[PDB]
Amino acid sequence: SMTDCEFGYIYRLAQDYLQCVLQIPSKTSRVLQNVAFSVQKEVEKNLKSCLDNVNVVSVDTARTLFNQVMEKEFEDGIINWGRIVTIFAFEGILIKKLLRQQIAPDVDTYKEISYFVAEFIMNNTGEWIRQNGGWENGFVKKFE
Amino acid sequence: DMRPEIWIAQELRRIGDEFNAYYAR
Repeated sequence: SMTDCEFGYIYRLAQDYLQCVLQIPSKTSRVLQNVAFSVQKEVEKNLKSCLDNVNVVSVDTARTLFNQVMEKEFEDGIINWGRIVTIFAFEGILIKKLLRQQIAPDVDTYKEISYFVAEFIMNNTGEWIRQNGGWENGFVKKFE
Repeated sequence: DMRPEIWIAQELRRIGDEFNAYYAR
């Protein structure tokens, strides 16, 4: 289906972002990385008090927290491209807290964070993204 | 107890909406 290809596109964006965050060596993706990184930096400083007290011990606990935060962020019924950027900024925050405190480090299984991020974006914001220009004409033209 | 879901969601929502206003086209 079209949703399969749409899912893979978003998954690649989320993977790229995580590789950018960890500095592990496309246009839309580069634009996303630039804006999400400055979102993430601001968020990490505004939330030091909160975040210093958050344990991200596994991919499972990262997922639970991601899902709870996503539910609260979007419960007012508003989707926009700026909020979509914050999903990526937040996954970047989860990936840092995870490997900061992960006891047996595993970078490959961070595919898994990218996957549940893509699942959220696709199932909850995917139809909005389509009605709002897609990544290539909605997102890029706005944030480039 | 602390509800980090609320503290984080609140900040992401705020900055998401600001950034939404700061970029256009």
